[PDB]
Amino acid sequence: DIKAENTDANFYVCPPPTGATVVQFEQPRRCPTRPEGQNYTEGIAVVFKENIAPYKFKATMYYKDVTVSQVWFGHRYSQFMGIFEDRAPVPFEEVIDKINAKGVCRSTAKYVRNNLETTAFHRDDHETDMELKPANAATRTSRGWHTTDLKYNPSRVEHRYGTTVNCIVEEVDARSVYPYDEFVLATGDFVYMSPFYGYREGSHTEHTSYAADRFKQVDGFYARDLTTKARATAPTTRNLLTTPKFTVAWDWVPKRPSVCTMTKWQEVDEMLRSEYGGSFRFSSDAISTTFTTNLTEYPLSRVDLGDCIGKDARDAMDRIFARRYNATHIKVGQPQYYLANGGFLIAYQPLLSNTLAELYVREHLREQSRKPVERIKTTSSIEFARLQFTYNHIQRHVNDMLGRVAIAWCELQNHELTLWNEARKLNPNAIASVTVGRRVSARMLGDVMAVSTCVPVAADNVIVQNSMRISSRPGACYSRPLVSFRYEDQGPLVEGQLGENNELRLTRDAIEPCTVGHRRYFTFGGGYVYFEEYAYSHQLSRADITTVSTFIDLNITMLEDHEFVPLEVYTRHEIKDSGLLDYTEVQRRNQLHDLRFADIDTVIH
Amino acid sequence: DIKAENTDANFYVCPPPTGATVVQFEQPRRCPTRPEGQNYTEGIAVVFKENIAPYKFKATMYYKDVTVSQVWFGHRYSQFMGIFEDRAPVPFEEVIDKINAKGVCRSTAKYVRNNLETTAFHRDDHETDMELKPANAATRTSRGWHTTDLKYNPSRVEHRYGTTVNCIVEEVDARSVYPYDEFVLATGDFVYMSPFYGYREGSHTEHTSYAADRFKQVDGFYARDLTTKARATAPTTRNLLTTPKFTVAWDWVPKRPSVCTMTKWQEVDEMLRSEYGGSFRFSSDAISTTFTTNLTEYPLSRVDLGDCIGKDARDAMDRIFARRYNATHIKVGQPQYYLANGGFLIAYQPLLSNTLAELYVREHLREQSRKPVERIKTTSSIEFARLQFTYNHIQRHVNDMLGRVAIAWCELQNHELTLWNEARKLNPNAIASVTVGRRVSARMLGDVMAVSTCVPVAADNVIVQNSMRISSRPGACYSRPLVSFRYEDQGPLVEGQLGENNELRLTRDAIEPCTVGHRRYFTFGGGYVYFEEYAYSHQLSRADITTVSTFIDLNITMLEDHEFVPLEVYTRHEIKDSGLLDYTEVQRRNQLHDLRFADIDTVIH
Amino acid sequence: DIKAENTDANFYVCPPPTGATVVQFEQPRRCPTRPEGQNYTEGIAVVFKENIAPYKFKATMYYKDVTVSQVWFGHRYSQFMGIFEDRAPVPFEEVIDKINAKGVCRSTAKYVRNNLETTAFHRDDHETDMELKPANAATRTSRGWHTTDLKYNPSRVEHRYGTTVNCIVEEVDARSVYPYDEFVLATGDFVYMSPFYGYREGSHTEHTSYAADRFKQVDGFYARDLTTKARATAPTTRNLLTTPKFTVAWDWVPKRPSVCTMTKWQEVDEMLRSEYGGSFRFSSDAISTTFTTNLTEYPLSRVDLGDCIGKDARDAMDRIFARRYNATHIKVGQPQYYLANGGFLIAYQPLLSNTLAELYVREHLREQSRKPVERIKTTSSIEFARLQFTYNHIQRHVNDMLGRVAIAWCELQNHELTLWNEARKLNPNAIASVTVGRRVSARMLGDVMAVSTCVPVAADNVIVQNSMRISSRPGACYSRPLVSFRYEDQGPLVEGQLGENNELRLTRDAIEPCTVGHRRYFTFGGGYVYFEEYAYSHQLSRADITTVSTFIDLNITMLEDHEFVPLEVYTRHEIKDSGLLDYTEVQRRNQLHDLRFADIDTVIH
Ligand SMILES: *[C@@H]1O[C@H](CO)[C@@H](O)[C@H](O)[C@H]1NC(C)=O
Ligand SMILES: *[C@@H]1O[C@H](CO)[C@@H](O)[C@H](O)[C@H]1NC(C)=O
Ligand SMILES: *[C@@H]1O[C@H](CO)[C@@H](O)[C@H](O)[C@H]1NC(C)=O
Ligand SMILES: *[C@@H]1O[C@H](CO)[C@@H](O)[C@H](O)[C@H]1NC(C)=O
Ligand SMILES: *[C@@H]1O[C@H](CO)[C@@H](O)[C@H](O)[C@H]1NC(C)=O
Ligand SMILES: *[C@@H]1O[C@H](CO)[C@@H](O)[C@H](O)[C@H]1NC(C)=O
Ligand SMILES: *[C@@H]1O[C@H](CO)[C@@H](O)[C@H](O)[C@H]1NC(C)=O
Ligand SMILES: *[C@@H]1O[C@H](CO)[C@@H](O)[C@H](O)[C@H]1NC(C)=O
Ligand SMILES: *[C@@H]1O[C@H](CO)[C@@H](O)[C@H](O)[C@H]1NC(C)=O
Ligand SMILES: OC[C@@H](O)[C@@H](O)CO
Ligand SMILES: OC[C@@H](O)[C@@H](O)CO
Ligand SMILES: OC[C@@H](O)[C@@H](O)CO
Repeated sequence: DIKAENTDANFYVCPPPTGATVVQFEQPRRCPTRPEGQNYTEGIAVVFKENIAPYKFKATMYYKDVTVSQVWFGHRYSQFMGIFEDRAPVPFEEVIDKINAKGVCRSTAKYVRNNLETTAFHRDDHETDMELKPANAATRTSRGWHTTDLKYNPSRVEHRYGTTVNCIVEEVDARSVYPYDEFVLATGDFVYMSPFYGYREGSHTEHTSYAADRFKQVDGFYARDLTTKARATAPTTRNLLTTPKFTVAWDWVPKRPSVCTMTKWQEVDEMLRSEYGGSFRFSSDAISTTFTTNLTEYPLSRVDLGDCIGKDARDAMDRIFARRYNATHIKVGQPQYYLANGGFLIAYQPLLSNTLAELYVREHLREQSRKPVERIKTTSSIEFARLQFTYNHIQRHVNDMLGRVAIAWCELQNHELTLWNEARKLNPNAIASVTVGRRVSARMLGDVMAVSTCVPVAADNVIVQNSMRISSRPGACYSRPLVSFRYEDQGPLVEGQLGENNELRLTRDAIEPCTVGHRRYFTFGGGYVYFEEYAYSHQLSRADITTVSTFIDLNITMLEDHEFVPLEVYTRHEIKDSGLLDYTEVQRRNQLHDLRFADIDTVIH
Repeated sequence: DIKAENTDANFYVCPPPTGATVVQFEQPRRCPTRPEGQNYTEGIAVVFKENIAPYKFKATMYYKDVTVSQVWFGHRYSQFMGIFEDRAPVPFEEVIDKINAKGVCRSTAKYVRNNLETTAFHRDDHETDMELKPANAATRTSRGWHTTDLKYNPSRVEHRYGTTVNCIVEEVDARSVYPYDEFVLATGDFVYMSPFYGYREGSHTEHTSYAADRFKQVDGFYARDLTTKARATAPTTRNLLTTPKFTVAWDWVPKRPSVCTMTKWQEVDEMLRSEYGGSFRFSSDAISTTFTTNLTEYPLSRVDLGDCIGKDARDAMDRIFARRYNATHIKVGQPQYYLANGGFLIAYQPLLSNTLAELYVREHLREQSRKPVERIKTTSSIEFARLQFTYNHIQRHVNDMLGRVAIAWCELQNHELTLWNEARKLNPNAIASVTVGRRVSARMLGDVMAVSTCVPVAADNVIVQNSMRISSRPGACYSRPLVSFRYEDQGPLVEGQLGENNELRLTRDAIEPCTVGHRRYFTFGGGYVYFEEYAYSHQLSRADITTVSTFIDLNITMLEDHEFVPLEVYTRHEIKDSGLLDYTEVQRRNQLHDLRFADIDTVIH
Repeated sequence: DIKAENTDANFYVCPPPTGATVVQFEQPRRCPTRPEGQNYTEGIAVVFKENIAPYKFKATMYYKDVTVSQVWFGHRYSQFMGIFEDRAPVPFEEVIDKINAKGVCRSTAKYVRNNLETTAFHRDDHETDMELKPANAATRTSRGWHTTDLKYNPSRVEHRYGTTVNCIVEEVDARSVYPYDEFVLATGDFVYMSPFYGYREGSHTEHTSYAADRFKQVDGFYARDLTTKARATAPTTRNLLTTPKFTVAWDWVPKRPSVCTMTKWQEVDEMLRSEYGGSFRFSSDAISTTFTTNLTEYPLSRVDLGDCIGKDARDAMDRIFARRYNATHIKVGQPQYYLANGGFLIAYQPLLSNTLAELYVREHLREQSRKPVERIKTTSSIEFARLQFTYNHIQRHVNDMLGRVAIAWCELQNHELTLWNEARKLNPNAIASVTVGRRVSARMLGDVMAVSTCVPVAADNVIVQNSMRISSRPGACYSRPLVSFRYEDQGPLVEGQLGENNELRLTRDAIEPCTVGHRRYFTFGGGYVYFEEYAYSHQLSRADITTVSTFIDLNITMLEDHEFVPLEVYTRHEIKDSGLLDYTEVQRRNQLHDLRFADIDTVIH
């Protein structure tokens, strides 16, 4: 007769549970603990890197442009038969007694060349001292001077050749590279001797490819400016090497101080040293890097030419404290040195707040414990350290915040059990069915709960009695409707009344005193049945009623994917191209010349 | 007699609480609010970088190979006494009237060299014009031409010398670098003048190291191809510089347009400008970068030679809109220019959706507000920007999703209080003990709760009466068992009955009407006691019963650690090595020659 | 009379709800599902990169220093008129019959130069064979030998010139670059022929710029050491190219094996191949990189000179398995080759655990499915791959852990509904007011809930009756206080008693049997009212009572912002500077010489 309007649901008959099946709620579980926070040491650090810069210094070249042209005289013209150009090494004595001394040069070259002592007279006249004037102007140039301007050629009248001599002096830039046993000039000439060669200290062990009299060292030299004529106010030690083609002078200075194989790279006001995994971590918050190192300091003794390290190390460390923690913190021992992957040498100065000044004694002892010739190689890319630093910092948070939640969760559950405990006491069925993940019947046998599964009844095989007032015992009116049903389609018809959430209770025992304005709704099928004044009215669907929710919401979204495409500022080729001249490309073209423009096989007779 | 089988637990006696101790549940707390979302401006952007590429252009060299050999004649052989090679600067007039004009050269050189006007006749014959033929073949070469192939040497019959002259013309590649006041050829020769030198416009202020008649500028030049003989269809302005060793010609073109000190680097269809921390952010989603900048635009006026910037800037910006937002969006003003860390110049075109077209007026005003000679230096690494971009994007999510949860949590708690409120009303003890984190006794004094701590009773000092049926008042049967106990080992024996979770209630007041099939379980010690038909049966352990849980699970795992090792494609050395010839290495070896193979000290007599 | 002491709150009158308004709790929602985990293939991989290294090999130069000086004799001095230096190509026959054969050279040069067969006699004496002695010492040098030490100059007695001849032999280093059709020496001389030129195999198709008799190839050559005199134990194929200035010999070896255009870069013991988005992913956990590729293998056939690839590919792959999975896993087919963005060629060997050995047949078929002249260009930066790898790994976790929580949340809610269901049954008002987010009145009409909003009553317009014992029916004593009030300020005074949380119930129906020690607290205003023995005592504030909480706590903090500043080890300039000599800088200075020190315009007569 009155069948379910909404069929998108199920019905259940839950017969009383015997001691057949009984379960117990799990007890509160043990909660995880926030990890003991990492301990960080404050400290200052300076980071050094393989020094790739060459040694630089000033030098002065003295030499002579010795030219000899030969000329054939045509009836109405002239033709060079030859033009011989050479370089004469102005000698020690002329550089001291003539040039430096008075600012003049002789007009004559006299040197060895191919094992013979040749000699050139300017214009082939008697020797004549000539004042040196600055070279002509030119953008981007060291200083320079010369005596002669033009070239002297023989007249038709006449020594069938013409000789020219131009005394030249330049303040070239010198550059040398490790091992620094030879150096180079601005002109492109090598000089096969150490820039630190000399007679003072152990400097005489330095390298040299030349005989002893080539080299000479004036001890107490006041050079005078060739433009201002001024005299040096302080003396130096002037070195003078005389090669076959020139005499080169610079100021000798002690080696060790002058150079270094590592380069101070960065200053980190707040470098943090963490201890983990049998290694150290040096996170520079500002620089966004984290260096990894053994727990053993590095022997600066093992370093080849590293005087500058501790020099700068202290300077920066002394200078930094004086500004940042001049009175904020206190040093904990002496600077220390560690070598990180990437070949970065970290000098570290462990700090300590005035707050925990009590801990000084202990700390100190654990720092001095770390205290125990070759070159260090440095990678070009610091990327891995910034990755490390980055990844670590994020991982840290993620884990931290997440951990905290895992706990907040656990605890929450433990407590909520105090709520399910009493709740099952109320509707053992509701609670039970929501614990076994299925519809069951259950009752309380003391402190445990007995259960028994329910049987699904067809949605078609359920019918609602039309009234709710008992004819037999008037003055009484049930509170829950009555129904009929069959577990099978062709099956018999069973009596019983309705219960919460489509439970077809067999025994019709629920009744209340009859009343007026007694209208109710009942969970019937996929919707509700509407009874008014203890008598049926009509059916509905859940859609007809305004919903409210018991769930706090949460809109979690995924961090979506992202592709990192190859991206580069300057490609390799751009860089190569960034050089105005290319030796290789040119050489290749230069040496092709006679192949493209001549004939290198034919033999004439 | 009947003692606890499972001893891994505790018992408690909770005596009624007086007004001595009373507490109140905390009220719902104030929840945090989702931060006002960041506002992003849509826009197009082009990124420029310090231009490191040299200026390139085509040039043509004209010069002459002037050779003079001298030969001694042996009885049965011949030996060169000398071989003098030089370069003659074909002069302006010959390049215009002979070469370019007819495709021929003279067989004679006539130039200044060492302040004398020498002259060479090919084979020392009368002057003779000679057609230029292409140079021989060679892989990877500019074009070239010449008149002569072989070298003329004197016979034993005879001017005791032989003269050769080969007119050479090459279409070399020229390259110049900022400040562009001088340039270089493909052969390796410098030319100390600006490629933009000339007589037109302000070009005459350009640089030059040569006298005025060296340089000449034909205004209206139709060059003819030396291979195809074709004549140029359009005239140019042919420059011609005549150096001591050659005459070099190229086409003068105005400077400013021709060059630039910044290089268009990338085009970003969707560049996003965010405003934060007194700076801007330019995230290129595609390129995975984020640039940081002041909120003030950059003066392109301040830029040295940046004509190309706005040139390309517009081009790309006009071209991009036309494709992407041709009708999707609308421009919001004129392109703007900002300078980011790393020295990347960002030209930006703020966009706007047709949707919010109403906001045009306001936006425009806030963009025009930003509108207000030196070179910009660019880092080689864009890594920090990709790190920035990366880190920012992840941080964003993390914070966002996490924030949302913190709230969902708060709210959840607030509501659940409506559940604890009523629950304590049920089992004030259970709820109380789970709020003070310890076992206590409590009752409800109106709206507050009175409490009093419980006393722990030894697990050994507890005993269960064997029956549950009162002899005095048969027909009645308690619902909770009875027990005995002592707070001390040597202590007296106290009477009382059992309660939920090992509570030893002193007063034995819980009783129910006697029934059949009345079996129950009771929380006794580390397990349960089993009573059947109001009479003891046996004890158990919680292990014997199937557990169900009231906790929703969560399997949170840590993001584990990871080490980023130094990783590099090409090391520094590999790069250096990538050059076929090494000037330094060679020079070093070349200049050693006379040290290894001769004797540079001995003087013969 | 007795008004609220604490006014920081509100009062409400909740009149019974009719069927006017009725709502329903939302049903449990459908929960999201953990995504099907990504399937990863185990495998070994080797990564190759554009080979930028030049080809290297050893070579030997044989040539002669032919010098001719001319000397004028002064009365008391001597002057070089000229010094002509040249290089003579020791010929094939002399290198085989004299030098290599006996370790001696002739004292005479005889070669073509400028199309004439000149000849030099050492000191102009009869020919004389001379043993070659090692060159002098010099740090960092290939081997070398020579016959002569000094230079022979003419005496005043006399052929008015002096001739010198020094036979030179050096074991130079050779270098060639793709296309490898020409190579270079350590001295700086080009040799325009392929290092792989010869007569064997197809080698004769190799390049050459020289006539056929220049080149000669001895098939079966036992070179003898010029220092140890030892003879080679095994013969080679000695090549000998005779250029105009020297004869250069090396050992011919087949091309293809000798070179390669890609360079084995890294070995990845555990490379993981993921399949996604129509592409592959190759995450190297160790190297912290992830490569992206099409799902189609790459044709090694398409590779120009890649013999070495598969050579090394197998070697590493065979060598690795043998160590790691020698018996742990099993190979799944033949090595495969893919090309990733960045131009990295990935050779991959899919693996498989002995565990799932059953799946072999299927897998194999899906791998062989992927199996199907130009050079590959490689970026210099691997950063994007490490970013990819990094970002992906973090994203993975975040999403994963978060997803899990979203679920744990959903479920939690669904269940808790079983708790709100029964709770509303208890205090329909409390529960209702905490579901509509506002204070309302509600009752249960069967399975739905009827509601009706409450009316706010002024905090000023509320008053508490002083007693709680009814005079009319003594022996009885209400459980809840009584009050008076007005909805308006000037309004009438309404009777009614107090309820939970400031609800002003109109009907005074709550009463209990009178008792002693009957003290209670009541939620009155911003605090409590204290009644003792059914008679008023005093008021309080919530501050006076010790609070306990029903909320599990959670301290979520934000991951804070961080700025990644431009950071670089060596700048671009530092790198450029890292070269001891700079061809460009020098050339620029060299070619300026005659501008600064002479006069290149004046013509003398
Ligand atoms: C921090 O210091 C304490 C005291 O030495 C130590 O026990 C603890 O292990 C440290 N924290 C961590 C994360 O190791
Ligand atoms: C640390 O010691 C290990 C030996 O276990 C060595 O391999 C490594 O080179 C050292 N690391 C540093 C950076 O000192
Ligand atoms: C969840 O949040 C995202 C933004 O992260 C938003 O796009 C989406 O509309 C939100 N979902 C709902 C149903 O509000
Ligand atoms: C977005 O725009 C509104 C309106 O100007 C502004 O008030 C708000 O601050 C902006 N959002 C953020 C994150 O600042
Ligand atoms: C922005 O202005 C600051 C001054 O506060 C200056 O130091 C910085 O160079 C400027 N940044 C950029 C990228 O314009
Ligand atoms: C938790 O998840 C991880 C994978 O992230 C898994 O390895 C582990 O077995 C899980 N724990 C349990 C108990 O399921
Ligand atoms: C893993 O393998 C199964 C079986 O082929 C497949 O159905 C599933 O899609 C794979 N997992 C993922 C993430 O695709
Ligand atoms: C893959 O194929 C696409 C065509 O859709 C092509 O553009 C790309 O170059 C290929 N990628 C690789 C790395 O092979
Ligand atoms: C929350 O945790 C942070 C550390 O992440 C801490 O600084 C802060 O004090 C904590 N808040 C409280 C109230 O404990
Ligand atoms: O004068 C051009 C000549 O020096 C060539 O060898 C340049 O490559
Ligand atoms: O002929 C070799 C000679 O030029 C050397 O100086 C090369 O280093
Ligand atoms: O002797 C110096 C001369 O060679 C210059 O051209 C160097 O730049």
